[PDB]
Amino acid sequence: EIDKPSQMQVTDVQDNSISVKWLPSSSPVTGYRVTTTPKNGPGPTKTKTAGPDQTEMTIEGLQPTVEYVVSVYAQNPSGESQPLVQTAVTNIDRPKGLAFTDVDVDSIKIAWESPQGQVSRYRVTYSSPEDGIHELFPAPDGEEDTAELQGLRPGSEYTVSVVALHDDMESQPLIGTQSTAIPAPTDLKFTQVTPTSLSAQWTPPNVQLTGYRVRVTPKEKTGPMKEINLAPDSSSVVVSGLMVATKYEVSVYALKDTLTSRPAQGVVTTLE
Repeated sequence: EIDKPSQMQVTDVQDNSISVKWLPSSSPVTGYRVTTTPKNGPGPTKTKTAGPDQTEMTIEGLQPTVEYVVSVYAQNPSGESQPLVQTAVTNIDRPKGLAFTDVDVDSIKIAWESPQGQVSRYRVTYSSPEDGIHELFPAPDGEEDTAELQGLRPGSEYTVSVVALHDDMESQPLIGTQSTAIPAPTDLKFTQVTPTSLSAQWTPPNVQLTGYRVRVTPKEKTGPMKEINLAPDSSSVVVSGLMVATKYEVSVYALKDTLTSRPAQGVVTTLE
């Protein structure tokens, strides 16, 4: 007989390694042989050897969400003791590669890479300073790479976190930030036109903007074009110095820092 190691403790778990510690045996030993095997039939077995005074061991190179059984053996040149057994399940690995597609004024479609570990459901949460925290339902199952966030507030920097769930465990979140689109100004109405000037007004969008960009360009004819930069609180414009009897196109762009809304467009002809 060789007195077995006693009271095995698991000090750390993660998606590819298990850390265990044990109490030294009573018999004088040359070392300890630790082994890791999946609790089911198949799989790969990892075997490491600890020193005679080593009571801890980390086993790397494992697979995520696998029920491993760790056996410790007290060793001599003559033989081996009986194994102290202790089971442990590896954690689920982190999803990576968050992609943002079809970013609209109201919707953001996200895509990611499925982790190698078997995932039951996902938990997609998204948030922004303007509309708080939301959790998506129904939670995407493990056999899905896509997710569509709907009903978002325009002109908002949204943060999206995706975490994989398997039974009791949670992965590390994969986080990615993405801003929604700014809607175009509405109800572009021309108020007064002259042979050399026009006046237009609009209903401003429901976003805190940094300014506007209005560009006036002739249609069906070649000539000068004008572009004015306006304050964010503006809702109308007067463009002067235009040509006589001239079909002009007026585009109103809403600007919030680095993002540009679609143009609120309208066509009008100057006076003959």
